[PDB]
Amino acid sequence: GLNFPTYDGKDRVVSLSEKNFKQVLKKYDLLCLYYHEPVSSDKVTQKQFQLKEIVLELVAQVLEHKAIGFVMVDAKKEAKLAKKLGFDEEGSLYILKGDRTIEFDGEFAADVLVEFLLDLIEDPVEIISSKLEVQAFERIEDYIKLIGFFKSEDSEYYKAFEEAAEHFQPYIKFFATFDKGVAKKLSLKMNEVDFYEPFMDEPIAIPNKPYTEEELVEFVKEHQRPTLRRLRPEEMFETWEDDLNGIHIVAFAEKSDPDGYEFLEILKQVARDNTDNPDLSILWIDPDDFPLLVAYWEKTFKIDLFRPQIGVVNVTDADSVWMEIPDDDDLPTAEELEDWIEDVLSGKI
Amino acid sequence: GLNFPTYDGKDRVVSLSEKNFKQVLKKYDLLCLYYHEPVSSDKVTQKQFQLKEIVLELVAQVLEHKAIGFVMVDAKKEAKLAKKLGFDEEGSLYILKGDRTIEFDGEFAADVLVEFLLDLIEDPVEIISSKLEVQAFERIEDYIKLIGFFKSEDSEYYKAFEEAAEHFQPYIKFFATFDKGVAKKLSLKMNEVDFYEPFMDEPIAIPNKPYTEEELVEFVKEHQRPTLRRLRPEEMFETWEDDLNGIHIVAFAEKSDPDGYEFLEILKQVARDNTDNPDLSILWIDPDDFPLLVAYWEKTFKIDLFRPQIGVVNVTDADSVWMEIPDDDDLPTAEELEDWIEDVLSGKI
Repeated sequence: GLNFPTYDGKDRVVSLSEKNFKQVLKKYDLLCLYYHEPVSSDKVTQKQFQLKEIVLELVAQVLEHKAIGFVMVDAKKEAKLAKKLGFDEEGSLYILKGDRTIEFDGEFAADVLVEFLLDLIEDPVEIISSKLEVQAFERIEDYIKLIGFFKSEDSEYYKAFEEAAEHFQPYIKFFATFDKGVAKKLSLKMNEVDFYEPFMDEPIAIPNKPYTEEELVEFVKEHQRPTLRRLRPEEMFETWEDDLNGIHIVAFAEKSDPDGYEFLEILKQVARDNTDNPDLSILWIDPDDFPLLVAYWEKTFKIDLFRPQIGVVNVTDADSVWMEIPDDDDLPTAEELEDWIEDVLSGKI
Repeated sequence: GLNFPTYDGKDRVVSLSEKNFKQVLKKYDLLCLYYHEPVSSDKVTQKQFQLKEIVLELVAQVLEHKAIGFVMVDAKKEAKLAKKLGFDEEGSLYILKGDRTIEFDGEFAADVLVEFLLDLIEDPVEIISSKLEVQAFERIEDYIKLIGFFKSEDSEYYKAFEEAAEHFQPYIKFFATFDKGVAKKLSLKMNEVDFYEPFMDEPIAIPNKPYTEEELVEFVKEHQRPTLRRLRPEEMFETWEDDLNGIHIVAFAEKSDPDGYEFLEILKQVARDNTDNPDLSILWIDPDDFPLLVAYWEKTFKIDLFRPQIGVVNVTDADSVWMEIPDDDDLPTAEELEDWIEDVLSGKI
């Protein structure tokens, strides 16, 4: 007798090969495929291997929904002999069809991975319309956004918006927009495209005429940064790989808290009151969950966990410094905020 | 070579017995102990057993923090021979010291369980003080709250608040409060105790003089309900066991959405505009995570997942009905809301 929500009976999804993979690829819309070797390793390896097989076939067998061809690229074989098929190394959860195909070197767990399954099989992006969707336009205070007024469901600019969103599954936001109501409320003069800031919700319009792939992918990949960065599931290490510095400049303040709302909105008060402030963008860990990595940061970001924290980590070997003189659990913020941001305070340590 | 955050080297926390358990109990502050049998079962059982050992010793070994004596009550033995020691059956994650000892028949996963570890080792409850903690008083729009103005850190009423909060680890909220600032803002005439609604944030003062254990445990356990109920990790099945009906009256509307904010605040508009409305309290599933059980509700609550849903489940065998005629993905809410709440609309189906 198993448990809940443990797998349904037997591990049935597929570790496979070429012909199957091609028939089923051209049949399917989502293909979650990890490439792996013929694994037979040491003691400490087959444990994470077994947990990998288990989160895999648990999410799979517990799903059996219309979306995924699932599990493994068996080894080296025909991919290698074509070139490597233009792939990565001995491991990656490459997901097919998405854009054409995309990677997965994100983090491994249930809630996150099924979240990925659904919100990625979106097919395509965010259709907004009603007055309550006018509210949806002035709703998201969390992410960086990209709205656009368009002409049809089967439209040229609509298509560009779709395949550019699937090129940017990364994350951020993609509002497909219609009608004179939100047209008059938003006010961008024509059926165009408009970017938007996380908090300090600004319509940063994309400002020419018609716009295409590398142009709006230009606005997105060029200006994905702004002021504070909300860190999430895989988004911490993935914004590490998305161009860092070496100094992990973090604001560590969990939500459901005074320190969360106050830290968040005093740095974001520096954003929304000092619109510019280009001291390079500060990041935001705010531990509600992800406590394993919050334990990793409890020992490696010295000894800190449930406090109003803020500081930097010099990646490896040396140090991981934070807030010190001042501190106070009920922090001095305000102009002290203006300082200790505006260069850890202008003057160094 | 293991992975991240996979366990540190070897599974070292303890499946033990009496003398050890007593020395270490009287030494420790948190004891996370599951009682189990000498397990040697069939094929489908030892899988969830292995995943149980693995989430267990993963959170443990990856923690090694100052809090827990950890893992297993080996079998029947001295507990049984004393009586059963006044325990449950062959299984429960009984956690010692907490109140004196408390259960755990909640859900099993990392983020949730470490969240439990920290927020339960709180030791004691929520000390609020500053003007930013005046903001903390008018901050939580999510939970049901219990503030109280007190006299000292080592105070009588303070103690009652502590051990009553640990009696109610259940959940809700517990604000220990001081000083004339939030005293004048809150205005309850003396150093007393005050309850508070989730949304429609109301100071429902606890209205006599001094108050004790079974009196404020009376206000809490008697009036923990109000209007809409935010469902969470274990809180769905645990508010099933916390007195249900049979009809699982749910509002199914995920956040990051028009349907989330609109459903949430139109039923909560019925709360905040119709202060009373005692049609018995409606619940609130809003799937950001917990997608396994959202899959369980995708097949068992008929066929629904990422929509503006709302309806009931007649527990077992028969049916699980929801919103039908009207529906619309951009819902008719307003007076239609007033109906389809105020008895699935007054008139039955």
